Amino acid sequence: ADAQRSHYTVYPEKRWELYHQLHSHFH
Amino acid sequence: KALLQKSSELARTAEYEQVMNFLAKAISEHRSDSLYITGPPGTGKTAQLDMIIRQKFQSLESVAVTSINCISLGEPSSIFQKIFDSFQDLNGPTLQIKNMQHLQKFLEPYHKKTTFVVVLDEMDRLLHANTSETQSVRTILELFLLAKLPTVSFVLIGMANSLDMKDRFLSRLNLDRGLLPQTIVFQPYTAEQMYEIVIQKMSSLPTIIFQPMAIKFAAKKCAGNTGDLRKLFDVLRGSIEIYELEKLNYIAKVFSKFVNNNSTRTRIAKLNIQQKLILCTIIQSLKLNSDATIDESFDHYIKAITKTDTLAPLQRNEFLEICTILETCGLVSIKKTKCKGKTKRFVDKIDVDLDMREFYDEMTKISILKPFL
Amino acid sequence: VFIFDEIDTFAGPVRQTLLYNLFDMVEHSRVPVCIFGCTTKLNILEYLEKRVKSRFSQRVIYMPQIQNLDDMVDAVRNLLTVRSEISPWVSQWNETLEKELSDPRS
Amino acid sequence: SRFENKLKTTQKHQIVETIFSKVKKQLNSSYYLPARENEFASIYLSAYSAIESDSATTIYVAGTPGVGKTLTVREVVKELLSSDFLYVEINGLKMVKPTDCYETLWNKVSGERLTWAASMESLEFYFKRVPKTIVVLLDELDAMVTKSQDIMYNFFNWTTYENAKLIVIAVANTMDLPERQLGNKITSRIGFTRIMFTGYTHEELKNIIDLRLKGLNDSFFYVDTKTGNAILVRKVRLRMSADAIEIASRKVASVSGDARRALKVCKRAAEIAEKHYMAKHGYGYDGVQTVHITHVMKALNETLNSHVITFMTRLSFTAKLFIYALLNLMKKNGSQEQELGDIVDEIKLLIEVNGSNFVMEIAKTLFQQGSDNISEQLRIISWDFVLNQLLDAGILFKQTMKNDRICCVKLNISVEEAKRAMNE
Amino acid sequence: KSRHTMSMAPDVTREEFSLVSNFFNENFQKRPRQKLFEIQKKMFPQYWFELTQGFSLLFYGVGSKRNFLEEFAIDYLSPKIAYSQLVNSIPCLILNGYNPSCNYRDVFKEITDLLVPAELTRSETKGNHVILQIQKMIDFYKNQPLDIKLILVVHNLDGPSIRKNTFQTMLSFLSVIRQIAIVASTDHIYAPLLWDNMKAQNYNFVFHDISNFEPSTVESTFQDVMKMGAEGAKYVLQSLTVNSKKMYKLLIETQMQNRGTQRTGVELKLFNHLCAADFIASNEIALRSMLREFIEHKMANITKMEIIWVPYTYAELEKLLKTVLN
Ligand SMILES: Nc1ncnc2c1ncn2[C@@H]1O[C@H](COP(=O)(O)OP(=O)(O)OP(O)(O)=S)[C@@H](O)[C@H]1O
Ligand SMILES: Nc1ncnc2c1ncn2[C@@H]1O[C@H](COP(=O)(O)OP(=O)(O)OP(O)(O)=S)[C@@H](O)[C@H]1O
Repeated sequence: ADAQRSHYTVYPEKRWELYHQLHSHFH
Repeated sequence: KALLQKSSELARTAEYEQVMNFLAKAISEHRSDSLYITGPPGTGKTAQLDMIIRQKFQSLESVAVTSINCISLGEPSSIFQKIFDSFQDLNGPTLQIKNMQHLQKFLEPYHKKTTFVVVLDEMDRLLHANTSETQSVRTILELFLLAKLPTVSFVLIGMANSLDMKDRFLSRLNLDRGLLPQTIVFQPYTAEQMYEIVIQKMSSLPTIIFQPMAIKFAAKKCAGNTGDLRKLFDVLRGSIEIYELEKLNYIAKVFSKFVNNNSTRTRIAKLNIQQKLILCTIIQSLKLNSDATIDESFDHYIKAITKTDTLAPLQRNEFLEICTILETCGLVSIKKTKCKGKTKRFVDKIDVDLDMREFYDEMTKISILKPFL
Repeated sequence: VFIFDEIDTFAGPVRQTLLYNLFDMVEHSRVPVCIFGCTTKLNILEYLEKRVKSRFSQRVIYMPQIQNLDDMVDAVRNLLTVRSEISPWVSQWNETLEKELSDPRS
Repeated sequence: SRFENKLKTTQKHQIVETIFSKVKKQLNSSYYLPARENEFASIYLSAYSAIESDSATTIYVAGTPGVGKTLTVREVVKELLSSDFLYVEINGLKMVKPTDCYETLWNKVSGERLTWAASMESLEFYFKRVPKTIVVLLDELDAMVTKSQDIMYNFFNWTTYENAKLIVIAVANTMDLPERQLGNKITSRIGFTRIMFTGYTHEELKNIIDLRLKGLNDSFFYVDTKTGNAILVRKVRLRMSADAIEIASRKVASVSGDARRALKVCKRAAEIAEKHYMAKHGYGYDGVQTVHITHVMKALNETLNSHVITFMTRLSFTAKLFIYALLNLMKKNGSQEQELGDIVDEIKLLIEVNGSNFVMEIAKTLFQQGSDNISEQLRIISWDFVLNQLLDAGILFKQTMKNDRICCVKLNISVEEAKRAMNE
Repeated sequence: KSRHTMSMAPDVTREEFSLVSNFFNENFQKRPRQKLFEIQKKMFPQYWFELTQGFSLLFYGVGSKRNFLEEFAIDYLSPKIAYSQLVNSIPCLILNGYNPSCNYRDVFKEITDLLVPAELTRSETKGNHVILQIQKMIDFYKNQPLDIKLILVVHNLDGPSIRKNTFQTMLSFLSVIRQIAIVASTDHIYAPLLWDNMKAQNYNFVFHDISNFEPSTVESTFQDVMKMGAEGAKYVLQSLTVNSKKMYKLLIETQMQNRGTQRTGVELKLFNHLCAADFIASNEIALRSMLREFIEHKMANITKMEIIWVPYTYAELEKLLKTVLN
């Protein structure tokens, strides 16, 4: 409907934590 | 005898019956039909809608419906400013009239919830404005979008001359969107609806307002290429002063102004027999279909007059004056055309409105141009 | 008095406004004017359009050239010769000038 | 208005009013008309109706310059002051930018200086709101049409409003103007009145001259023999030979039909007899006189005859050497446009193809100004100078290139008269 | 050179085309299309996890991706990330690259207002300060707490305005910032010509295929072919005077008496006499003036006999005969 207008904004884990202690430490 | 014809020069139309059906929801306060009103030019179409809305506003409930003329903008902001002028209020104007989404906030009324319809007059200045798919078609696109949820919608009534504008619409818009569909056209009224309005515009009738079958004769033999019969009565109002000056007579007076010199009054332009010689001299130089200078013509004028000794060769300055005698009657035009060596430099290229068929008749009567052909 | 140098460049193709106003000041103004166009484009009159040339009083004057060898010889004699008495050298200086000038082999 | 008080000065030391001075006072182009007599009514009766009925119309007149259309419409409004309107001379060429006329209109309704943008808003606000008378002259309409026709649509869309107190009068150059520049949507609004103005005829051109010569033709002046001053010691008369006035008419009506051109050729021919009269007696500046036919014979020719032929034979030698080389290439190649290096190639060659004759005293001087010390010049002496002198004279024309060899040269006058003047 | 040409085709009007086109694109391959859409739905948690690493995600593939991006950005991701950080959800700023009216100034004026105006950044607004103003944005953002506050979408990154080179480098400096996630799609086959190792260093693009063979409804609108003149002057004749129909009918007969080229045309003199024969043309001027109206809308041609000929095909003029003239 509006898609021809350009740039219309709109305003609408045990494993992964062990990654999190490793990733930033590397970074 | 003046005051009967002093008043001569100044619901009513059978096209207003169409648009009340097309505004069938405008008296029930609902959103009406989808209005894109076009027309071939001169057909009364500017004042046609103006007749409707003035009859609408004088008839009509809270009453506020405004119309603005799109002439001097080139840009879609101040239209939404002029709808604010019927409010007589004050606000922050610049942002609200600029963006598509900024128009949506503007459409919440205040006093009694009467819906508003805008009228966009002379839309073709913005259609035939700057480059199409960049700004002007986008401007066309943005205005026709009525996807608003309450029935208070900015119904467009726009107008245009040339009928290319519908094919210019994108294929999404031509999928039954907005004010599209009812492409209400107005064929130019031959005499069958326009002359009868002139009859009712002769409500105050003088005795001798001329044999009206001649007025019917005027209507039938103007309807070849015309659109405005009051203006084509404004050529009757000039001839009605001719019968005041002398204390379709004038269309006969005006066409002989235009048809002549090729058939008859060519020899009127060239009483000089040398002017007949110099006129054939131009066409002999037109073999080299080039920028026909006054010098290249003078080149062929000398090199022929040395062969056939009909007259002495004259001056270039004389050649300047004699071709201007050919100019003021309206035969040949002179323009300062283009040559791009140093600057935009202006050599003079001529062009003749005569044909060799209308040449050969007027030269066989004179055997002195017969050496020259 | 108007003094116009290179009036041909005012005589362009596009507008020609300023020429059109001063030439109409010839026709109507009670203030007595005179216009002096100086140029070097020879056929200046064809450079103008119709409506300006009809305002123009059409009178042009061509400037002379040194048409004979003897002319500039006569000019340089009037150029270099001093006639007023200033220096004691003057009477000696004047006859040295023409003696070079009278001799065709000088 | 203001400064005309300051344009006056005091000391006027008794200027000599000679015989032909009083002619040129009335031969000034200022001061009922014979030629466009009935067409004055055709404007006026078209104008008188709308004026006394509070309407809005359009009147379109055309014609070549010099036919009175600047004059006649001024005579329309002039008598109308005796019997509700605001007169404006909206000249097209007297506007610097085309939008500047908009400022004048909003100035000439109340006295305000506003935008061409902001003027036409209030102008449009005037032309559809005022309850109920404006005469406007849109002169020289070639100026205000040029950009994108958005100005010209406005000046006739204001006429369409039935509540618009305005009367427009357009005066153009050609009848064709709303058919070869404007759109048809303007051409509907222009109407179909289209009052054509032709030229003047040579009989009426006699009838326009004597209107300036009303109280002065064959009249008498009072003259002192010492200063040449004339007063409307001898009592002399001055007569104008009407046949010479007639032959002035039969040319100007033939070529142009221009009312300025007829007056001015009489005005130019008047001062030819002025200087010849001053030549014979010398009254300076401090039995029966006439103007011959031989005066208007010269002055009419003085409109025509040139000098580029006389200019060319009075030029330098290397100028005439240049053109003679240039026509030699144009008959060698037949291409009318030769490269500049080939001309320098030719003037070298045109030395030695002539014999060992004067040519050697030329060929000494043509490459060095004497001075056997400094010699061996490639191109000839002052070759940049004569080519610059032939350029600004308008005889030649040379396109711009930084290469000084392959830049093309094109002739600008007829090459036959160049061939013909070379023969002298 | 006997070539079959698009002029020699059975043509289709405006409403006839778009409706049957709408039938196919909503009923041709409907069942396998959502069957693809459910298959790729399981990749959606994988995109959420990688996007925390500030990776500029780029989608290539055949077919339009416009519907897929708007489902993936709006409904799925943008509230999922707001819930996982702990209130309005994350602002989505799309960029329609197929819309050619995108500039660098206007979208970045949205960006600095979408991003935080914590300082007087209008003081640094001065004359191209855009790279200057974003550089002062970058170094400040290097020392902020790492969380996404904005996700932007750039549809059709090879679009007519976004592919301009001063706009491309502008997006390059945006992508190095950790606070914003850059999810874009392109469609060109030469899209990796757009980036060098300088920009991809700023970009750190990763790639994923999405090929649903979509019809690109919105993306077909701005594009045009000869479907979108023989069709142009087909509408002007429907609104004119009744005499112009007849004088074009007499025009079209003897111009098709003999493709419609120059040679089948007619001379001006006899055509004046022919349109004088049926009591139509008074003279040359009254003929030519309502022939300039056919000239002004480029509905007839003239070349040199004085030949006026119609530039439409042999097949087109008899279509103009039996339908609109009759
Ligand atoms: N049927 C009619 N009923 C009432 N007045 C009419 C009628 N036809 C023409 N007129 C008047 O005559 C004028 C002639 O129309 P024009 O204004 O010249 O053309 P138009 O109204 O601009 O339509 P265009 O050219 O397509 S913008 C109208 O504006 C009305 O004033
Ligand atoms: N019939 C006439 N009677 C008396 N004087 C005349 C007559 N016709 C022209 N003149 C004079 O000649 C001048 C010529 O100016 P006009 O012809 O009025 O201007 P024009 O014809 O509009 O040419 P333009 O203004 O360049 S388009 C006038 O200003 C008068 O001074």
